[PDB]
Amino acid sequence: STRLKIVTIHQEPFVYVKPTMSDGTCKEEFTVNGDPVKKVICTGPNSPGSPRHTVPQCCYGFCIDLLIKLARTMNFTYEVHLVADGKFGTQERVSNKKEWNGMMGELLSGQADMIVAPLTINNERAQYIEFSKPFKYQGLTILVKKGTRITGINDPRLRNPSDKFIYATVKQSSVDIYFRRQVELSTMYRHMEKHNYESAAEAIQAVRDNKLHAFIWDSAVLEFEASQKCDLVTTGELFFRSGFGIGMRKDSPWKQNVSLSILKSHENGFMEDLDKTWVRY
Amino acid sequence: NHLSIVTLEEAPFVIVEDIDPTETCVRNTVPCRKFVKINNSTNEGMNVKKCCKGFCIDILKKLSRTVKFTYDLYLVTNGKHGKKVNNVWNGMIGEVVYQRAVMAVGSLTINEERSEVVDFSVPFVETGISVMVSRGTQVTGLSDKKFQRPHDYSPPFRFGTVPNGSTERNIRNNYPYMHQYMTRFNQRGVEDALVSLKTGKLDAFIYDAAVLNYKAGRDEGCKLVTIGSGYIFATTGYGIALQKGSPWKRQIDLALLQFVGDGEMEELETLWLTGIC
Ligand SMILES: N[C@@H](CCC(=O)O)C(=O)O
Repeated sequence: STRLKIVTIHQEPFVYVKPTMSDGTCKEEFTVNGDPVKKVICTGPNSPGSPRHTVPQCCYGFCIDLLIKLARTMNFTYEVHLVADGKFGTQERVSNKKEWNGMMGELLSGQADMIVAPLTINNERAQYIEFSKPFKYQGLTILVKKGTRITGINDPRLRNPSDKFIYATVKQSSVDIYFRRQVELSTMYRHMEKHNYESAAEAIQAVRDNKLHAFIWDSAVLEFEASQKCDLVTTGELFFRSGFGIGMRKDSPWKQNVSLSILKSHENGFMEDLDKTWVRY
Repeated sequence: NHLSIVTLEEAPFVIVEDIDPTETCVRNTVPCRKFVKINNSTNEGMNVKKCCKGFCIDILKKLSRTVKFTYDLYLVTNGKHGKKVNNVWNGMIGEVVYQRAVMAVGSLTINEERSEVVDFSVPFVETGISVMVSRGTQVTGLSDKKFQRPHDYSPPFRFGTVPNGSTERNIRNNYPYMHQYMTRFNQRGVEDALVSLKTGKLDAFIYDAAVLNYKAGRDEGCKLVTIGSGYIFATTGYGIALQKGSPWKRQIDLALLQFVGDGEMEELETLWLTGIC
């Protein structure tokens, strides 16, 4: 018998991460619709190449609510931790050996039993792990400072780039994988490889700060940010489509029931309620 | 390595045509057979050679090349997509459950009750439940009071679906009063329903999102639209249905994800699913 080790990642509005209070508990708060926010204690590190000091923290959001629902449905207990290197996960050459980093590496090494995060389903990862059916259907878009005018993914300041207009995504992410694998995107990939950010929050802040002119990322995140911060807009629009899934090892005994529960939640309105609570208000 | 595969006509995902009276399928089409009865006083019938094309047929061609299999494609005759009737699945789902087909390809919606009896590939077309109306009809969604409490309005709103598929199953489970109200407006098929909307005999048609988005894109005059700027309730996808424990699922899943990631899928969407509107 064992508690599930759940790994997640900071990524608003799917996973908020906040300090505990002095006594080690999470502050009581309420949603926009008046209901209490469910929070869980999640351990993780508070700069690349430095030692990582793990401390208890508070986690909540769309994905944490989804976790609580799966746990109650399928009757498992769990402990949540934040991925130690802060990355979603890619497979990089080391040497002809390869390794996965990020949440993918923690799941494959046994440090995690389940990835519950806005984790994009793609061919590269599905070779190594099991994904559920998608709990969110979305795609990629482009975030810019209000007033910046670019048409989209085919705009010549992206396709014929210079140092005059800088764009980027998140290191060791599915967007990084996407641009690296499609030869037709190699001009964009070589430009971004010089400017990619360690996390989405840092990249978004860099757009607000006019140090990054366009950020290419998940539309589910970017449209939420633009709904909250009026100096930011997305520019259009879904140029690639993908979904987020729960990640498990291929020999997981939970994998069938997790997918059935995802499907039931789309069908009975639970997933829309989460959209209403965390995403679309 | 030679696989029985079942499908069902639903443009533009599967489109069925007569064979050249050459008996050869040409162009972008693949052979598909249909069992046609001789009469209604015998179980005898004939296989009729037809030709099949469409978004899903293009997917099957790519999977056959990539995963490396050949197939004999046939059109389902016992039901349509799949419904559980007295605890027995019919339609494409039933053909897979009862091991007459190795896989089912078409406009086949992934839902929880089907996933209990077949394995589904990853979704390769996003879909759900949408609502088609005449442009400017004010309906918030499925949760609109005009749908949920229809006799609160005088005269009441007239809306329906095509019974026996995933959309009617969802409504029956979620909105019991709406479901029993709307069966009076059951439509025999998508073409009948669009004619009913255009002539004012129906106010809304509730149906598969991907098919309605396709029809709205090609509506003469762009008068019929889906509500909420193409809003989808109960997001899901079409999926390839396989027997539970199928040894083909892993490869088929990896191949579909490869087509999505390398651009092959958006090519088929441009080729088959674009519309002027
Ligand atoms: N795609 C649906 C059919 C149409 C519908 O009910 O919306 C299914 O697989 O049942």
